Formats: sequence, structure tokens, C-alpha cells
Amino acid sequence: DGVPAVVDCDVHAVLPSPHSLIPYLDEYWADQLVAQLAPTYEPNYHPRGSAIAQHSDASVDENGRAATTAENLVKDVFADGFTDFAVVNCLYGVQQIHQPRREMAHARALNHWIANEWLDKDDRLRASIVVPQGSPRAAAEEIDFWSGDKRFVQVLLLGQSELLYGREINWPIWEAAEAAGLPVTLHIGGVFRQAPTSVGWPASHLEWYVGQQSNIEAQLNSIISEGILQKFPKTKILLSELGFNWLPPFMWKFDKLWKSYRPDIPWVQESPLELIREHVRVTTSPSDGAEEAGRLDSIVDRLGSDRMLVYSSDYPHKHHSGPRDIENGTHSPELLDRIYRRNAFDLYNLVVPS
Amino acid sequence: DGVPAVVDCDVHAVLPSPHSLIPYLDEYWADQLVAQLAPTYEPNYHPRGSAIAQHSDASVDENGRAATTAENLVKDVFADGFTDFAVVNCLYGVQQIHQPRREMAHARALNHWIANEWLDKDDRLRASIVVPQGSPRAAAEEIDFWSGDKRFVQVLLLGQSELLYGREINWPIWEAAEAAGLPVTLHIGGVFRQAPTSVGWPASHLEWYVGQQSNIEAQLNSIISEGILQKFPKTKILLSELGFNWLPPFMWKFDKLWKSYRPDIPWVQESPLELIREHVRVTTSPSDGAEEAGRLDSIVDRLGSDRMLVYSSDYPHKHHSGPRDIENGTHSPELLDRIYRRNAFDLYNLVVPS
Amino acid sequence: GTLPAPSVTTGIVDADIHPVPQDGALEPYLDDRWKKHIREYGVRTTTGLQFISEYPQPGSDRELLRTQLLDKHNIQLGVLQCLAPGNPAGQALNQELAAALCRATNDWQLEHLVYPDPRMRAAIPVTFETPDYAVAEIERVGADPGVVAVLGTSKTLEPLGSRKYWPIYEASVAQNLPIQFHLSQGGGHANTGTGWTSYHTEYHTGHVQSFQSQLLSLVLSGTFDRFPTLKVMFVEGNVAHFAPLIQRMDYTWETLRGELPDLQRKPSEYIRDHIWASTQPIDEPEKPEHLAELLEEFCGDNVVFATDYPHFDFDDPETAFPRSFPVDLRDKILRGNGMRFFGVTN
Amino acid sequence: GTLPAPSVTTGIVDADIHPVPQDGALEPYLDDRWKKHIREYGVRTTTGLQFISEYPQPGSDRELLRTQLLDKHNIQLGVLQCLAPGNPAGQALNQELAAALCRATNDWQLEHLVYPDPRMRAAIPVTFETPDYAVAEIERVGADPGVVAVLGTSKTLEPLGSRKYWPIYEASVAQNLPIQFHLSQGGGHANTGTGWTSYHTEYHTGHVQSFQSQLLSLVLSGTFDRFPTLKVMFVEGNVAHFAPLIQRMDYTWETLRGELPDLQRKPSEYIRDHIWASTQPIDEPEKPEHLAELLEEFCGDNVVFATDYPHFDFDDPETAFPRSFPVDLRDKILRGNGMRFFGVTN
Ligand SMILES: [Cl-]
Ligand SMILES: [Cl-]
Ligand SMILES: [Fe+3]
Ligand SMILES: [Fe+3]
Ligand SMILES: [Fe+3]
Ligand SMILES: [Fe+3]
Ligand SMILES: [Zn+2]
Ligand SMILES: [Zn+2]
Repeated sequence: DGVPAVVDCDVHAVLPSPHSLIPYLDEYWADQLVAQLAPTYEPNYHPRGSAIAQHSDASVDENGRAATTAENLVKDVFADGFTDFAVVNCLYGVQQIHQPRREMAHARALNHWIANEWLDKDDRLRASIVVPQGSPRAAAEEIDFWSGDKRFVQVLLLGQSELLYGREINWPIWEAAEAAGLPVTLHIGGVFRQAPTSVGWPASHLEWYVGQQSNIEAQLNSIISEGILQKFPKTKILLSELGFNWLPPFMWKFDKLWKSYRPDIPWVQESPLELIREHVRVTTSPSDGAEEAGRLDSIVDRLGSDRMLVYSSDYPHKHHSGPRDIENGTHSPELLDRIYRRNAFDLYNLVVPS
Repeated sequence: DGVPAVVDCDVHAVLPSPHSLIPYLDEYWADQLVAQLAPTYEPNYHPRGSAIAQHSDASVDENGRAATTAENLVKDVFADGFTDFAVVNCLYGVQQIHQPRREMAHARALNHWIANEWLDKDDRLRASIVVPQGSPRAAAEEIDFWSGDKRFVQVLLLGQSELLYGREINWPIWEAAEAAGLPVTLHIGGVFRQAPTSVGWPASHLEWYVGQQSNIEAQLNSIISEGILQKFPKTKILLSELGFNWLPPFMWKFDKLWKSYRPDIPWVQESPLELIREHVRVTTSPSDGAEEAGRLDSIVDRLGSDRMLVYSSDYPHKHHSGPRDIENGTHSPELLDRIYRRNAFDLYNLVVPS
Repeated sequence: GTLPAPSVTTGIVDADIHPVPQDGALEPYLDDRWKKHIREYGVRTTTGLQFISEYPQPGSDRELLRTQLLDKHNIQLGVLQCLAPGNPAGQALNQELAAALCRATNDWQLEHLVYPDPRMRAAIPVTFETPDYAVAEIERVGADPGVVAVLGTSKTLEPLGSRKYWPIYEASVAQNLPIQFHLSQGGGHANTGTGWTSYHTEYHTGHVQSFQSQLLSLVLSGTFDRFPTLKVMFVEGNVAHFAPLIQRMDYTWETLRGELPDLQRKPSEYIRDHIWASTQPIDEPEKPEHLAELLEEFCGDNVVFATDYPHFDFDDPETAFPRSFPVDLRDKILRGNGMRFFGVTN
Repeated sequence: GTLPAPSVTTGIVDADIHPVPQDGALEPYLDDRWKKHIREYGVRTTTGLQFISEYPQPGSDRELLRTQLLDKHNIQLGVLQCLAPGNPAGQALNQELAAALCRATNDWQLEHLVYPDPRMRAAIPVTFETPDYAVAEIERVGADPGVVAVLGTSKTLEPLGSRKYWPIYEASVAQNLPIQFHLSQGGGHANTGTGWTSYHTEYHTGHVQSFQSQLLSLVLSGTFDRFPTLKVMFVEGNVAHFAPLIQRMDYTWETLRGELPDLQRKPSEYIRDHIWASTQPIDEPEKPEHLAELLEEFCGDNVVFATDYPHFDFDDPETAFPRSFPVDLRDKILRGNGMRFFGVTN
């Protein structure tokens, strides 16, 4: 029973300050926070005062920042009544804490913050689980811990890891995600424990941002080649805020060289073309020119699947195209239905409530 | 019962070619070898035709290489009758195989080669267990596999890892070593999955070789800070072919900052001075000027322990000083006894046979 | 003796030929100083290995190279891309050694193959990480009519748009020379921007990534502003993926263009006369008409043909294209586009 | 107006003072072009963080710096080492931004603290990774009698002996300027040569390592041959560990010296007039007499004193030394050795 809901698969909460975690930490870590004069692990993925950071129209808080309270996100995201549910991703860089047991502890405090101060406030919000990537057995333990709360709907991971997510080291995360029926999402951003390209540090943030599509190719190649999709065959992977037009050329080379090296990964029996179309989903914001006339119908041709694209507004980021200009790229109502409600129903089973 | 034996704690077998593993691999990997036209993973730690590679006096084989057969090593190491046992380390770089299941498979074939073609040939040889560092749960499985054969006497690891050995990721190796009553040795060499210094690639092999003492400081700091020595308190760590004069300055700063940051690692209750003197041992070849007059008595002053130094000849490498010139650095017979027999008895319990 | 300028008519360009060099070949051009040094230490590079790399897989041989490639398929310009003898040369950690080897490589490939057969010509390896040497060897040989490009690698210690390499770019096009960057291992960083790949699918497909990162850097560096003369090419890097890359760059630029207030043009506009691309290995989309579509979405004027002789993934000079590939464009990458890039006169 | 040459008599050197700079300080020396750029993006560096680094822990403030340091302990030369305002400046990925900031830093520290009080003088940050800028700012200000050294970092993208940095070394000592390298994060590689440290013990003690690697590279590069004039120092790097390092270098050199057949001298011989070292934080061996022993095993003539004001691990100018420390040598690092390094006349 049900009709799949319109789900925004990528919206963002911005931690006001590292002080907002103080209520959720042990006495030991809490004292540490106020004692370190609170270094903020705010990321540089969307720089505070860059053009991508937030909309002109966006409801803002005391200091002029968007998306620091649920009241402000909810008021903007659900204004025109078209969205049924939104998936919250809080990118505060606990993943860049080098102290392992601090990464562990802030990750859980972060998730407590999301639950108590966002999920408790609007039945229309859902969230991903921030996890301490540094210590995969602990990341798996964080996943198990929130598996009860079914308001948490995927596992968050950064586009740039320390080791590729297909390495054995990282298997506990996929096992834990599988066990909890949760997709794993890769969202742009990184732990930066190596240069973000194979050829060094990109000078500009514009260079970094565009170029981060290269790492996702690496991760899918890794995840599939090492055999995540055979060990954990219920795995779903959502690519959040990472583009999608780079996929077809990537998949075609993968398939070509799979065919060349099949005995090297003899557990991969279906083609990575078929595998990627079944297991990988991707959000639409940014559309990267797919919003331009005809381009969206064409990209689904080159992807060879209409099941992959899931709708997102990336609130509150500002992109060249807006959340719904994706419509200017197709003359196919049936494809827009798949993007807005049906493909995300594969991730979350969210039907329209009343 | 017993008197501790003179044990050479670091001697080397040199794999003649990647073809010497062909008998020990599955049909699948074997075909792969002859089909890849056999890339040799021979390391560059001691370059084939450099001055450190082998002695002038060393018995050599058909192609003029030393230490490719046990008959040649045994004939040289045990010539003057002073050594009772030698600990074989085969440095062939299976650790630098990126394909994980190939690293796994060559590591075991390597160990089969050591057992059948070296250990089976001379009751006077012992060996370390080459392990696939890339996949620590598999490295632990390799350790369990050879735990039966008590001719294998420590676990080998390269000085330069991919992640520091104290990271949770690497705990299975320490757990497995503990379970099997085996010390872990760090021998110079690396997987080279990052630049070998914090400041990039060293241009010369002389620069790399000398500088590799920096990574060992990092590893001991890691191993102890993360708490390996409290989780696995039977752990013994032998530093092989890495110098030892750099230790006292290193330990003094560690102790100083331990005292400063004690609540950050609250599981480390004894001082890293005491911890390092109890748990870390180190081979004497190269002596790095400790052989010069008085220098060896003095370094034990700065180390503050006479239990740390264990004797090695590093056969067949050529060093500025020879295996026994270590005697020209002390006027203490009691200290030479500790180096030649008593300290290594902590690692292996090897008594003099008959 | 003396050569004619490269002449293209009637016949097809191959921008990637890998000559098969014998052992006793570079010693006549190698000072003894380096010969015994190689005896003692070999060519140390960014590995911990003595012989292999990270991911390990007329006369002398002119005839086999003339017969089954330069005659078999009517090739009239083949560009010579020698990595090194028997692991690229310029990546050797001893940069003085590295320079001597490209010096020797350049001398040999000239003296032994392009002069004996001017159908071929050469892209000269230089030490892209010690620019003093790169400029020095450009001036040494890049004046020769036997040099048609400078040869670099896909992997470098800094992105190719960095200013460490700008001394090489002036030298290069102050000699009216374009630069090719050929697929490569090493460089100083991992295989990817997020770690070392494990299986051969990741390794081989990963090669595309380094080219993506190099393209972005070359454009948004402002490099093609400070060098409006410069023409660079990406070889063995797969053309098709570049078009959505270029597309995503523009779409992000529109929002974030204010970080780089000096970039005269809109990023994709720099492609026109600065970014070419070799075709090998040919992209095979499931629907074969997407190829032509993607090829001109990148740029139809900047795609040059290549075989990669004698590599296993070589492309037959016309079994490479799919069913109804546009003939106009096939013709432009076989003849016209390469002509344009290497600077031959029509 | 105009300054006297630095004058050392009677009084002690501090080679590491960290001035406490206020917010509205560098804008009078910063073109609007960069002011709004910092507003929009901040100083991007080798982190994925917006504000913090990898491992995160008269008038304006002249008086507090004169009273409780420059007067409290009789300091007569204090060398000013400003990282950046409120994460070092030269490590910003935008290298044009980086240059502007050291430009501004240099102007400010001169105009505001050393001229108001010539007891202090300055080591000028430069962009050690874009040498064109380093030479440009050396010539800009390094002629001033208010500049006493060039200021670099312990962590760099290539080892300090590489030839990327040689343009900076001629510039530096073609201005009779020594160079100090101060403990640093970033650089482009991990904390260690074998990964990123986790706990603060590894982080803080790890700082020693990068100095070891830099020393080896500077010596075996042949750098002090090609620059027989060059005098460099290691600051906040712990002197004692250098001596067994130097010792192990020689012992390996004796065997392997043939790899580097150009290195005129025996490695440790290069220390004499090229490698100095700040004393902060003071090494505390368990037996306190090992300190003097280790200090002169490195070199007694090349160790300079430092407090690191106002950092938490500052050393009282004579509670720092142990029970019976040799008075001759204490005196040589307080006065004589610093005098020698900075090039003041006796
Ligand atoms: Cl034709
Ligand atoms: Cl006094
Ligand atoms: Fe090629
Ligand atoms: Fe090829
Ligand atoms: Fe300092
Ligand atoms: Fe400090
Ligand atoms: Zn997003
Ligand atoms: Zn050894």
C-alpha cells in the first residue's frame, strides 16, 4: 500500500558552533571542548561567505546564516508545499578530527543533535547518520546504535576517504548498513588525509569542487571491484551533490575493462553497467547543465537507466540552476515522476502521509 | 632450565626470482605468474648492485648474488661457530602488491618457501612471518596459520606502513601476535603508499635509508599512544636494521609530552620511558657509530636500559662496522653478554642446544 | 643530415607510437658517470621497487615498425612517445639522472628512427619536475625539425596549471612546440585523489581521473591566458569523459566565478585552441551513436587519432569507429585535427 | 625612519618571538582585491577546514611584549616569527593570496614593532612554494636593516634541498640573509612519513621528524656546496635528536657515498657553518648531564636560544638549563651563537 512521496534527498543542517554539541558529550569530552577554546571543525566544502553557501532568498538566523535551525530550514524547504520529506545531511567535519576517540564522540553528539533538535521538531525531516570514518568498526557501531530510530534513513560518507571504501578495512560500514537496511551515501567533501587529486592540491575551491567527481569514479570502481555488491547484495549507494553527467563515460570504460580483466575480479559476474544501474542512485542538485533543453532526456540515454536520478534541492546551497529547472531538460512526464518520487522510493520507502 | 643462546636477530633470504614461488601458489595464481611474464617485486631497500647489498667475502650463487640459498647463508653465518641461531627475514616486497588477494597469496607462498627451502634445511635457522599488511584481518589469519610451526619466531612488518600500526585498523595484527606469543618486528623498508617523509620523496637511496629512522619514531609513538601496550600487554617489538641512537632523544620528548597530555591518553599510566624499555628491543647492525670507542656504553646510559639491544649481523648487508665491532664501544663484559644472548632470550627463549 | 618540415597530406596522423628500444641503445649517448651509477642503483623512482612500477600489467626494429604499422594502415605522421628503456624517465627521483636519460632518449630516437624514416617524429621527454632542465633540453633539441612536441606525464607533483611548470611552457611555445601529456603512473601521489586502487579495473580506469584533474588546473590556473600561444594534448586518456567534466566546470563557474576574478574567458572557452585529446583507447558506449555526440560536445576540432602501437589495446585505424559514425568527423580526427595540433601547413 | 644594524652586547638572543597581532592590522597593507576575497573564501590551505588547521591545540600590544619578555629577562635581540593573523600565511593554496599576506605581514611587523623598538627584528615570511614570489619579496624588503632572516616552514611539498627552492637561497644570501625554518603543519603530505598521527603526543613529538628529513635533504642535496654562503636554522625542532641523526648519516655515507659522487665534503662536515638550531623546547634527558653531551655532539657553535613567547611551553631564560650545565656553553647559546648566526659584528 502507498504512493511514493516526493523526497528531497539532500538538504543540509549547519551546526551553529562546536558549542552546540556540549549538551550531548560525556563530562570528559565536554570539559575538553570548553577547555580547547572550542576549535570549530566547520568544513571548507561550501565556504561560509562564498556564493554557493546560501541563497539570497533563504531565511537566516541571528548572525545571518541559513540552515542553523530546523525552524528556518522547514520554513523554506516546505514553503510551496511540493516537498513531502527532506533528507538532512549535516556536514560538520567530525570526520577530520584526527583524535580517533574524539571523532567517535563528536560523531555521536552530532547525531544526537540532529535527532533531538531537528528530527524531534518536524515529522517531515529525515537524516543520514554521521559516522566516525577514521575507525570503521566504531562507525559500524554508530550505525547499529541508530538502527533503531527509523527516522535515520541512510549512512553518510565523504566523497574523499582515507582508503577507498572497497578496501576490506571499510567492510564493517557496508555490513552495518546492510544489516540496518540503510543505503550508504557519498556526499561531496573529504577527510583530506591526502591531496584531493592524483596530482596534488587544487589551488582554488572552484577547482576542488568541480574536480571531486574524479574521486567518486575511484570509489565506485573500488566498491564494485573489491566485491561489496556480492558480499552485501542489498547495498544501495546514493551519490549526493556530486553531479551525474560524468557517469556514462565512466561506466562504459569500466564495462570495457571488466570484459578485459574478468578473471581478476571473478566474483563480479554481472556487468558493472548493470550493477551501477541497479545499486547506485544520485541526486539532481547540481544538475550541471542537464537542466538545459533536451540534456536531461539525453543523460538518461547515456546512463541507460531511468531508475538512477533522485530529486534534490541541496538546500541551502546556491547553484546555477534551481531545484525544479531539471524540468527544462525533458519532454517526458514519466521520467519526472521517477525522479521526484519513484526512484527515491527505492532508497527509503517513504509514501505520502496524511 | 637453560643458558640463553647467541641469536643473530636479523639475517636475510633473497628470493632468487618471482618464479621461486610458482610451486607454492594455487593453480589460479600460478598461471597468473607465468602469464604476467612475472613482474618481480624485489625491493629497492638494498639495491641489487649497491655497496650495502652484500659483502665482498660473501658466498655467492650462479648469478653472483648472496643469500639466495640456505646453503650459502648457513655456510657464511655459522662459519666461525659463534652464532647459535639466526632469524631469517625475507624482504621480497609482497607488501607492495596492490592487488589485495595477490598480496595475501604471495605472502603465504613466500612463507612456504622459507619453511620448506630454508627452515627445513637447517635446525639453526628461524624466521619471521611475512604477512599481507594491506589486509590486516588476513595478516592476522596468516599469523594464526603459522602459529603452529614454532620455527617462526616473530611477525615481520615494514618500517613504513600505510596507516600507523597503532590505528585500530591494525589491531588484528597485534592481537594475533599476542595470541601466538610472537614479537612483532619493524624492519626498514616500506609499502610506499605515501612519500616516505613528511616533506616528500627523498632523492637518493642514501637519503631514504638514513631518514627511515623518522618513521620508526612515528610508529612507536602511535603504537604506544593508541594503547597497543595495554590491550595486548604481552607485546614485544623488535626494531630490525633501523639504528638505535635516535631513541633516547625521542623517548625524552615522548615522556615530556606524555606528562603534558596525560588525560588525552588516560590508558597510558606508566611512562613511555618505562614502556619503551620493557617492550621495544632493537638489533645492533647497523651500529651507527656506537661501535666507536665508549659510544656503546654511553648509548645504554641515554637509553637507561641494558635490556634493549639484541645482537645482529644483518647478513649479508655491508655496513661501515662489522657484526662484532660493537665490542669496541664498551668496557663492560656484562653488557656484551646481555646483547649477545640475554636480551634476545626475551624475544624467543632460545637456549644453547647440543 | 637535415630534415623537411613534417608534411601531412592524403594520410593519417597517429599521435601515439611506442618504439621498441633495445638494451645496448642509450649508452653511446650516456656519460660513463651515469652508466656505472645505473649499474649500482638503477633508476630509482616513486616506488619501493627495484625494477617494476606500482601497477605492473632499416634494421634494429625499424622494419617491424614500418611494415605492420606505418605501411599496413597508410600512416603518414606517427608521433614517437618513448617512456624509457628497459618506467618513465623524467620521474626518476635523481633529477640529474632523469635529465641525462631524456637527453639520451632524445638523441637516440632522433639519430635512429625519425631521421631513418621522417614519417615518424618525436615528442621529447623532459624533466617536468626540474624546470631548469626542461627549458635546457627544449633549447638543446626542440629547435630541431625532428622535434614536434614536448612530452610530459599525466601524473605530476603539482597540478599542471601550477606556476612551477610555467618556465617550461614559455620555453615550449617560445620554440613553437605543443606539449603532449601521456598516461602515467607515479607522480608523487596515490593512484586516485582518495587512495591507491587495488584491482586492475580500478587501476586502468583510474587513469582517466588524473587527466580530469589536470584539465581543470590548466584552465582555471589562468595558464592559457598567460600563455595564449600554448597548445596541450591529453594522450591515452579517453576523450569522452571530458565533455561532462567541461560541462560541470562551466555550471559551477557561473556561481563561483568570483573566486578567480582574473580568468578572462569562461572556462570551456579555453578549449578552443588549447586542449586536444588522443582517441586511444576508443570509447565504446552501449548505444554507439553517443560517441560522436560526446566527441563534438568536448570539441570536434581538438581530437587526434592514435593507435598505441604496440600496446595490447591498440585500435585498428578504422575498425575503431562504430556503425554510422559521422564521416566528416572521422576524417577530421584522422587528418585535419592532428595537422592543426602539430603545426603543419595545410 | 632609519635603523641601526642589529647590535648584540651584554645581552641575550631570543630567536623565536611570536607577536600577538590584532584583527584590524593588515588591512592598511592589503589591496581591496584580497580583502573581499578573504571575506568570500578565507585563507584556504591544505585542510578541508574553514578556520582551524589539521591539529588544533607604545600601544597595541608592544607594551606587554616589551615588559614581561624584552625587559623581564634582559633580552636584547628577539627575532620575530609571525605565522599569520587570526595558520601560516605562505601555505595558503592560492599562492597569489599567500604572497600578498606575507607582503602585508612584512610591512606591518616592520612599521609597527621593530621600528618602534629595534630590540626586536624580523624574519620575513615568504612563499617557499612559489619561488618567484620568494625572490620578489626578498628583494622588496630583505634589503631593509629591519630584516634579519627569511622565514620558512618545517613542512614543504618537496624536501628543502630540492632545486625548486634554490632560487630562494641565492636571493636570500645574495642579500646576506640567513633562513630560519619554523615548526609547521600542512606542507602537502601527512604528519609523518608513514601516516597521520592520532593523539597529541604523536602530533607534538612528530614535529621532530620533519626536521630530520629536512636536514638530511639539505646536506645530501649538495645544497651547501652550490651555496657555500648559506646559513639555515631549525626552530622549535628540538636540538638533541639531531646528533644521532647526523651520526647515522655519516655511518651510512661511509658505505654508500658512491651514490652521490659530487658531495664535496663528508655530510657531518656541512654542519660547521650551515646548520643551526633553536633550543626551545629544551630537551630534558632523565640524567641531566646527557644534554650538554648531546648539544656539543650536534655542534656547540650552532645552537641559539629561544623562548617561544607567548606559547605555553616557553622556557625561562635560565630556569631552562639543568643542575651543572656547562657555563661556557650556556653563555655561547645565549649570546655568542645567535650573534654568529644572524650576522652581527662582535
Ligand atoms: Cl578512409
Ligand atoms: Cl647570566
Ligand atoms: Fe600510449
Ligand atoms: Fe598504452
Ligand atoms: Fe615557535
Ligand atoms: Fe610554539
Ligand atoms: Zn549537498
Ligand atoms: Zn636487516
